[PDB]
Amino acid sequence: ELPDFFQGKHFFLYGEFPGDERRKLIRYVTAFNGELEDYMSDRVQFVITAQEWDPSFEEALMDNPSLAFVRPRWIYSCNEKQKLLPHQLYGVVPQ
Amino acid sequence: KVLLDIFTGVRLYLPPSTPDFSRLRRYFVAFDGDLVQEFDMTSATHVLGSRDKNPAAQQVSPEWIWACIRKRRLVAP
Repeated sequence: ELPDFFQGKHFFLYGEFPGDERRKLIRYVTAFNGELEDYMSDRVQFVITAQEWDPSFEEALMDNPSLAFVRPRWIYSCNEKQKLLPHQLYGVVPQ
Repeated sequence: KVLLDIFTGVRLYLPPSTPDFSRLRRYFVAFDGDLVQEFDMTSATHVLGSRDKNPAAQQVSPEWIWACIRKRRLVAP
């Protein structure tokens, strides 16, 4: 009987993740009823990255104002506390 | 831990024609399952539905997936 606190939320995993982190993120987002996208689009609500901010982030922002850029630790800790934690705690911003 | 590692190491092709496909897939993947994509279908450890093609895999059932997750381990087909 699985929790559903990612339901309705569209995720895109951008870039390369270490080891099996990509598989783990897929597992957790799916488990909590998140919808993972094969491609970026203005329907994506959360980009999960380990990489740093690059101009394509800003380009995606100008086309989707509510988009948020978050680190994989958000997903991990959401699993650990079994709750929807505020993604702002793990955000990616320009460097 | 709520998400137990049950289907670790198993590669299952889940055809989209399967009833209750989305929930079945969600729970299977949530408990460490590994879905195989269509073109990579012939090389998979289990098949859900029928042994055609890839009879080298092992046939199981959605009932099998649910029974595995409720017994909290792997089990007979």
